[PDB]
Amino acid sequence: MGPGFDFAQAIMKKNTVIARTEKGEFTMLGVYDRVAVIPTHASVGEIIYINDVETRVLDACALRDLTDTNLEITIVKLDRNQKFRDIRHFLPRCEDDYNDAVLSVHTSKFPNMYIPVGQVTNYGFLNLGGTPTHRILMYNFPTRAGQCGGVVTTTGKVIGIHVGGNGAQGFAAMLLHSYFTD
Repeated sequence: MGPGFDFAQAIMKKNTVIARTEKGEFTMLGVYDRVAVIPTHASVGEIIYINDVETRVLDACALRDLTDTNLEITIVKLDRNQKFRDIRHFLPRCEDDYNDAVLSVHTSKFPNMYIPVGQVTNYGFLNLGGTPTHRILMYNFPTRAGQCGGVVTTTGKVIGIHVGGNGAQGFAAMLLHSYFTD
């Protein structure tokens, strides 16, 4: 509807796949080459479904900060026959607050879904499902089951992936450029 939705759509149409694990269907952001991200609670194993195709997982790493605190991001390398458009230049270098973000989701249940979530706070610490978690972004939108893995963008930046909510607020794990240096 506006330039925020334009940037979000451009990311969704080229840099997402539908990922299915034993724990459900997730929006999955492809970052570069065969490297993608998903919330760590997806519990990626040795085999994942990507757009309903059985795919070997070549590597999966659940990220933690240097305090050994959960970040809720898993970086997955997929045995896929095709590379993602490289979007690393759209990743922030530092922890930050944002104005006017969009949360975008694409699954079997919620195709072509875009949500203007408004102001994004650098919230920091969250007890997420009982797990101490750092680098959390917060938005005042009542997000629901089925939006985990959704991409959070502003114009020109891909800033996080949705990992939870409390009924009134939604929470995303930060994406930082330093997670994807090769």
